[PDB]
Amino acid sequence: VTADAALEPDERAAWLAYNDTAEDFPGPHLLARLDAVAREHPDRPAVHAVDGVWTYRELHRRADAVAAFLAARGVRPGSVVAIAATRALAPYAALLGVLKAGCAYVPVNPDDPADRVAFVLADAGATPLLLDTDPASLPAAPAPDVPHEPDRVCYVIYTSGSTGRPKGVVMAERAVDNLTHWVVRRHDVRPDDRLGQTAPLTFDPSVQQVFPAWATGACLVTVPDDVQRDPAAFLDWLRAERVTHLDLVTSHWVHLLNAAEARPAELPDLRWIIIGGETYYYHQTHRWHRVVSSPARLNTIYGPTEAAVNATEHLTEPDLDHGQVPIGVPLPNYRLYALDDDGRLCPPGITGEIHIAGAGLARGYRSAEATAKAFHELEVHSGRTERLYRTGDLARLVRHADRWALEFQGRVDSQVKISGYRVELEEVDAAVKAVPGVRDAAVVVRGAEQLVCCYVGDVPPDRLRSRLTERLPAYLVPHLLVPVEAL
Ligand SMILES: Nc1ncnc2c1ncn2[C@@H]1O[C@H](COP(=O)(O)O)[C@@H](O)[C@H]1O
Ligand SMILES: [Mg+2]
Repeated sequence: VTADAALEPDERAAWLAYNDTAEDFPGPHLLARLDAVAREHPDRPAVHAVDGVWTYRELHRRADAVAAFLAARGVRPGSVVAIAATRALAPYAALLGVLKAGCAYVPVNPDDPADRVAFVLADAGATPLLLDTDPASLPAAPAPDVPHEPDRVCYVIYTSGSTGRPKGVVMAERAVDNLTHWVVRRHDVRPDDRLGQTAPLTFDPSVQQVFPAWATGACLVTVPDDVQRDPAAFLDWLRAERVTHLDLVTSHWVHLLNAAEARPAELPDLRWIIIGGETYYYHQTHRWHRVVSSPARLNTIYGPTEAAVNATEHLTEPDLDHGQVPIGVPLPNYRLYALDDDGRLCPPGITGEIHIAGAGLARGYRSAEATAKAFHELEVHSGRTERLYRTGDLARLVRHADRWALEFQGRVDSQVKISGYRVELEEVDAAVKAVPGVRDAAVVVRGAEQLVCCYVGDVPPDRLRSRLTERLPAYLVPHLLVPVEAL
């Protein structure tokens, strides 16, 4: 009956040890800890963005004005509110103000195609009030009296899902609080620290940097767009800004490694890089530690948006120089299982599909159908019935050093990543062919870091590029638009 029924006692025992991850965290709930920091450290720098730096006192005052504005416009607790994801100060007042109002934020890239923004607002049930007026200039006010309700939704974040089928992941407070406690404790986040935010607010590694900063008194430092596409400049910016903690996707880190090998870097203030997204190898991380002079350690993480940013972690050993880096052990209060096509727990060493349980799970998606397809219930061990999120990722349980660890093995479908962004190449196919004048087109992955398109048409590449930005997010516009006589 159970999922582990066919396993031998040793195989069962390995999974039981792997998922022995309960941990109790103290203090009040997440927003109360944010307010406590603001009360105790009003003068500390809370956010450093392209147009200046706000103290905790000022960030919370601006957020209070957002919350009062929302209430005055009939936005009651439990609503969803879009925020414009930029690299300036305003989005931070917006997102904090939304939470202070008892609401959840949905981050929107104001440069994204209008059609896609429209879907997000509709699917998220979100008001655009804060997209249409500067949140940072709203009339000053005290924060409205919002009662505490447990496990309020905090954000809805969209992932590409399938073509024509964006998925809005609904994340509630207990998951975000658990994640925040983990970031702070695992990486020793302290009030003097400076947490860089590489990901835009539309991608969930930003959550991992923003809330641990504000829950400790540290400074959130947004990484400017003009340094991200220049890896050499990014390395010098990390030095100049004295950054202590940094989020990176694997493919972006590979560009940094290449820049570091071209000009080795000293980063004495950097202590943690929380890195993940794609498989990488000890021959790469060994190269990194040779050319980056820094105490910085690489914490490899894995996990879908549907399970609160990360689900597993592995501290990368700098001395190892070959083999695949494992994705590691579950975060506190997470449990993960490798299941075969029938739903039985795989023995150690056998590749199965990852199913995730525990404190990090999303409420679900905004859409009921997507929720019913991915979230289910299963008795994995005798007496343990789990709510599970089905990931579509493949992995196997292995011995690494003297403990069990998951090792990533790929996916069950054709989803791939380009410069660290999920892509269905068919979606890019359909966009280019939809441009009037384009007769046919084929989009190919070049690297990891390059999307190359060959197209038959009477339209010059510069003009096709202009048409595609109106239709695709910028990161899905192919890097090379090559006109060909025939494919
Ligand atoms: N450390 C990793 N190694 C390999 N694949 C990963 C890793 N982290 C995330 N992924 C993949 O990227 C998907 C989305 O996760 P994320 O990029 O963290 O939002 C996952 O479902 C996996 O397919
Ligand atoms: Mg993740």
